[PDB]
Amino acid sequence: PGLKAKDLIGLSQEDLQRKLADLKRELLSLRTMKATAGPVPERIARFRVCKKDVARVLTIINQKARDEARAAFEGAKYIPKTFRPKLTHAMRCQLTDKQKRLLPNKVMKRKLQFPKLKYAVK
Amino acid sequence: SANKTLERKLRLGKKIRMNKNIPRWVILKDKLKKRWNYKRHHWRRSHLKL
Amino acid sequence: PSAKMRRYNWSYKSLRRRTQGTGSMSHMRKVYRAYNSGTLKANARKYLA
RNA sequence: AACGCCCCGCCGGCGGAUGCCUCGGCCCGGGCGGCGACGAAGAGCGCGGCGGAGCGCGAGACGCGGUGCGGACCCGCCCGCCCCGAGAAGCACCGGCCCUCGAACGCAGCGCGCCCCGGCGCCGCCGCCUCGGUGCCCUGC
RNA sequence: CGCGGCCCGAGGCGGCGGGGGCGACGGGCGGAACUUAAGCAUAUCAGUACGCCCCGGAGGAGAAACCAACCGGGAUUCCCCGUAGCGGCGAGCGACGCGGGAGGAGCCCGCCCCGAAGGCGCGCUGUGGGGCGCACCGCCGCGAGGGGGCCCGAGGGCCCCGCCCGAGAGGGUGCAAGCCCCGUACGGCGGGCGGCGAGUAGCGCUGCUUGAGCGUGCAGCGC
RNA sequence: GACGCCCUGCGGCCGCUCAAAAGACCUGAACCCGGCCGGCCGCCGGCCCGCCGGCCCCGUCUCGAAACACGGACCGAGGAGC
RNA sequence: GGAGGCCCGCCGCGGUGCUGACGCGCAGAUCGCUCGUCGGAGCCGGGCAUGGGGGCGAAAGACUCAUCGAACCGCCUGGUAG
RNA sequence: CCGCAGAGGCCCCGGGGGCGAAGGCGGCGCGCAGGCCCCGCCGGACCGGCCUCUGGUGCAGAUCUCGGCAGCAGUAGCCGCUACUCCGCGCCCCGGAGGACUGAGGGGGAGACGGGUUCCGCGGCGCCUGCAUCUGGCCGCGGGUGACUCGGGCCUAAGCGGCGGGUGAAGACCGGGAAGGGGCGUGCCCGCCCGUCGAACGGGGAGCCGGCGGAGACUCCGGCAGGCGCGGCCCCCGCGGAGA
Ligand SMILES: [K+]
Ligand SMILES: [K+]
Ligand SMILES: [K+]
Ligand SMILES: [K+]
Ligand SMILES: [K+]
Ligand SMILES: [Mg+2]
Ligand SMILES: [Mg+2]
Ligand SMILES: [Mg+2]
Ligand SMILES: [Mg+2]
Ligand SMILES: [Mg+2]
Ligand SMILES: [Mg+2]
Ligand SMILES: [Mg+2]
Ligand SMILES: [Mg+2]
Ligand SMILES: [Mg+2]
Ligand SMILES: [Mg+2]
Ligand SMILES: [Mg+2]
Ligand SMILES: [Mg+2]
Ligand SMILES: [Mg+2]
Ligand SMILES: [Mg+2]
Ligand SMILES: [Mg+2]
Ligand SMILES: [Mg+2]
Ligand SMILES: [Mg+2]
Ligand SMILES: [Mg+2]
Ligand SMILES: [Mg+2]
Ligand SMILES: [Mg+2]
Ligand SMILES: [Mg+2]
Ligand SMILES: [Mg+2]
Ligand SMILES: [Mg+2]
Ligand SMILES: [Mg+2]
Ligand SMILES: [Mg+2]
Ligand SMILES: [Mg+2]
Ligand SMILES: [Mg+2]
Ligand SMILES: [Mg+2]
Ligand SMILES: [Mg+2]
Ligand SMILES: [Mg+2]
Ligand SMILES: [Mg+2]
Ligand SMILES: [Mg+2]
Ligand SMILES: [Mg+2]
Ligand SMILES: [Mg+2]
Ligand SMILES: [Mg+2]
Ligand SMILES: [Mg+2]
Ligand SMILES: [Mg+2]
Ligand SMILES: [Mg+2]
Ligand SMILES: [Mg+2]
Ligand SMILES: [Mg+2]
Ligand code: NA
Ligand code: NA
Ligand code: NA
Ligand code: NA
Ligand code: NA
Ligand code: NA
Ligand code: NA
Ligand code: NA
Ligand code: NA
Ligand code: NA
Ligand code: NA
Ligand code: NA
Repeated sequence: PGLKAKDLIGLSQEDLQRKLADLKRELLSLRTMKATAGPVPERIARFRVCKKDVARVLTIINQKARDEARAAFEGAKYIPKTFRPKLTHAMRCQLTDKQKRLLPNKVMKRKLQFPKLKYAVK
Repeated sequence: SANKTLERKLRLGKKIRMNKNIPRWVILKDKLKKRWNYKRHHWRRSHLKL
Repeated sequence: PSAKMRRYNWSYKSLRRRTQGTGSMSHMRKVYRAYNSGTLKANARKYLA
């Protein structure tokens, strides 16, 4: 029952917006029917489907918008904080791996003239 | 009293909506042994402190 | 309105009554799950390297 | 006498010991060692077809989407699914939504501002723009 | 009366940081009394409870202004082993070295030489470079072998005769089940020269602290 | 928790399901109590069984407890030299 | 003419005597008569301030939420006991 | 030495068990005793003789702890607030009739605080209504609170907080000597220095009548008015008196 996001991803923004408007309108109609009279099985059956349909359409719209916006800031120096890589606070505030391996030049020179070798005893 | 803030009024509103029994179809759907809700209150006996 | 919370060691029962783990702990649960079995470590390694 | 009271042989109450059983506790070892202004921990208030408590979730609310696996049910009444895939229950990871308070950030706690275009908290470091000084000088006047 | 440089300050803008949470372990401060002494005031309890502040997956400590007195050792930490001493010399309190193990790793800056060679809107009130002469977890799977009779509400019961075994750990099933079901045993995949730190070290007086005793460590003031 | 029969209704009887009512529930002790049936005052001893003889309330501190010294209505379970 | 920390007296605010009732209470301080005061150093309500060896006191060691010759809560603490 | 719970072994074709284990009740026998054994009834799935090992291992008492429960006993008690009766119909509900009371500092009519749905309609008697109940503030199911003019939101009181900073090991506490804002409109001009904190009784711009429901009314509807803003059209820069 209800729509599928599969064939929903194949519409334009305006079409999805209109679809959402109609879904919300008829959701209000079903709420009125529930509030008055009595809950016949068919309208109550349609009710749950309509709620999840609204959910699905909103999902599709937001995903499309996010993809466009993310493509807008692909190569900038500063991007919105909602697109930066997912990490924790502690690992965000940390030195990278090459910064940890840096050495002063004198120690670099020393550690190159005496490299590690393989040997066996006896 | 008759001169209350909306904040106090909203917390007392939730207490009234929650003072209900266990529905009959719930008791038998879950096969319940104890059929009374012991989180109910009565105005003449309680102190809500809200 | 003090910035810190009122906690005292001479009563471990009140600490027991209100503390971390007595609520939902939504964000902490999600992060712990993503770390123990997930891709948080791979992401961190790629970001640091 | 008799009744009442107190003592044997059967039958009933009241009460809940004992015995047997327990998805619970307690100790020892091992692993892990991961939260937050990108809004934490905690609190409030809401969300179900018929819905009180608890769990869960957040006006997209008793859940939405993607990728794999699974393969007939769905605690009541209903609704739904049924098939060489057409897809119920379940499982893992990933992407989003995310009301009011809260370190809690226009003021204040439920009321009210400034602004011109949308937005309006504090402290620090770096950099830039606009300036002050009978500070040390210099020039012109 | 004006305006340029340097110096010392003020308002705004941009980008980055901080704040709070966590009955353990860890670091730094403040700091009791009950109690024992058969009373009690120094002592003890105790450098404990508790209060405040601050990190991490560990922290702290760490490459000698060290021990020692030997036919010597050689940064730090942790384990095993054991009496000098302090003390109304009462009650009580109390280290270290040598020896045997776990583990094992080394280094820099300033000062001195060059001087923008630099991370170049900064910086000569010093960036950058150098010592100078002699010589183990996770993921995925398959998984064997029993019948007959009696009797019970139901046998996993009783009698007889069998099979599987790298599996006779267990759990479920209408009564004690290797062979009724799930599992158990046996797999695969991914991972000579120059130069050494000042209101410092030390000393006097005072307070706390230690086994440290005409001073173990710290601190205030004066020098 | 069938059916049937009484009942102004409340309820009752008879039976039904089950191996069993095990009927809001395993087993179901003691104290206390109701009915029916047998007896007449506690313990010890003798006996053909109600006669004879003997018998102060325990635990505790204490020179000394039946004490007008203290604790103890009754029953169950727990309860103190590791 | 209409002064007064003047007098009699209602509501209020108090609390004398009966040593009345009650005293397993209506009540962990009440009830009935009788009584003191009643324009003032009077009485009542709300807001605000003072915090524990401290406060506040026309002073009784009084009061500080049934607790005061030193409140209450948790911990030291299963404090010590010839 | 007897007994309790558990561990390691034995129990001659591999200890006893739905042909009935543990536990309960009654009755013999054995032992100086602590105790043990057997039989009958109940019950419905486990149990232990001997050797070695282990311990949170044996109750009459502690003004012992927790639970249950007796006599007393159908006893003490159901004395304030003057009071009910007849008929429908029942001392208590409803109706009519009679008889009384509270007695305008009300057992009346309304608010503040506190309570939080107790409010209204329909139904009911399982609980409660210390007697009863057909009653109910009890139980079930549905409903119910409308503002330009009433109050809060604003002001300030006694007070509280904040304030470049100051102090303290901190937590925190104390605080005038500090380059401390606006306007019109883009350039100029003015200017030492906090608070949209604190009063449903103080200050405050403006509301009356009639009617309607089952439960709301200065709020709804009808009528008649007030106050404060904004937008259009016309649309004006003062005269009288001797003086008040
Ligand atoms: K000490
Ligand atoms: K005595
Ligand atoms: K006595
Ligand atoms: K005190
Ligand atoms: K006001
Ligand atoms: Mg709920
Ligand atoms: Mg906010
Ligand atoms: Mg705020
Ligand atoms: Mg800034
Ligand atoms: Mg002690
Ligand atoms: Mg002493
Ligand atoms: Mg002593
Ligand atoms: Mg003493
Ligand atoms: Mg010591
Ligand atoms: Mg370190
Ligand atoms: Mg198999
Ligand atoms: Mg088995
Ligand atoms: Mg040196
Ligand atoms: Mg000392
Ligand atoms: Mg005899
Ligand atoms: Mg005799
Ligand atoms: Mg004694
Ligand atoms: Mg004595
Ligand atoms: Mg004597
Ligand atoms: Mg005696
Ligand atoms: Mg016992
Ligand atoms: Mg006068
Ligand atoms: Mg007078
Ligand atoms: Mg009297
Ligand atoms: Mg009396
Ligand atoms: Mg003082
Ligand atoms: Mg059975
Ligand atoms: Mg034991
Ligand atoms: Mg006993
Ligand atoms: Mg009587
Ligand atoms: Mg009268
Ligand atoms: Mg009223
Ligand atoms: Mg009513
Ligand atoms: Mg009710
Ligand atoms: Mg008004
Ligand atoms: Mg108003
Ligand atoms: Mg105000
Ligand atoms: Mg007013
Ligand atoms: Mg009007
Ligand atoms: Mg009304
Ligand atoms: Na902090
Ligand atoms: Na961490
Ligand atoms: Na059973
Ligand atoms: Na005697
Ligand atoms: Na005594
Ligand atoms: Na007694
Ligand atoms: Na007088
Ligand atoms: Na006195
Ligand atoms: Na104690
Ligand atoms: Na038996
Ligand atoms: Na014991
Ligand atoms: Na009448």
